[PDB]
Amino acid sequence: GTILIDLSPDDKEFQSVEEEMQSTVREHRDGGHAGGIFNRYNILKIQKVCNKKLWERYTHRRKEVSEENHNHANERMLFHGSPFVNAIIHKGFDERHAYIGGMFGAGIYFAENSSKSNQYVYGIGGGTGCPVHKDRSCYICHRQLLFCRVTLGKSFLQFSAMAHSPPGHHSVTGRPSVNGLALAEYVIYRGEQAYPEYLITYQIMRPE
Ligand SMILES: O=c1[nH]c(-c2ccc(O)cc2)nc2ccccc12
Ligand SMILES: [Zn+2]
Repeated sequence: GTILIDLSPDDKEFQSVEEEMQSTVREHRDGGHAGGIFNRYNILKIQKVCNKKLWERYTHRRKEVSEENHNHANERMLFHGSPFVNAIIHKGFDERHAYIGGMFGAGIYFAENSSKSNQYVYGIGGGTGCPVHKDRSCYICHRQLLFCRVTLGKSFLQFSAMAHSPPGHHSVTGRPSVNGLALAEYVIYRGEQAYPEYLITYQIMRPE
């Protein structure tokens, strides 16, 4: 049911997605171990993910959440990196896509910082790096991230350095409490609460 529509680099929509990708790169406390050493990306392609069934599954859930939270879905656009990006765009998010060992429990994790999601493209901790060169810092191989529409609803705030949501909440927010430059990360416990709206193909760039 999924079709992928290429965006032109001249399209304002390509440009706004690229800017969110580039402007939310940060340095990571692992010195680049997981995701590689880079300050910016070479964006190769941005595709719109179109699937009627998956979209309707998302909007149905979004209405349920909205109605449980004074008509406020608290919808964000967030990054997701995963070795399962191909399954996600065809079948939707579900429990197979959960980070069982995440710090907020077994749920599906999203990041404000594109570079945080980049650390998961090749697996937890960057796994063994790219398939071809086994390099977590590969500057040659093409990587993919999702830029996703995510319903947070009433989100449980965790100050910090599938399961169920905490009672009375629809998500968890991991607020950074040590690294002053880190942006928030978020967990949902229902696959229906996210839609994989853009598929971004890119390389990390070696700093000069
Ligand atoms: O983008 C993120 N992805 C993942 C992730 C972990 C395991 C897995 O099998 C698929 C994806 N974890 C994250 C944790 C924090 C922030 C972003 C992410
Ligand atoms: Zn490679």
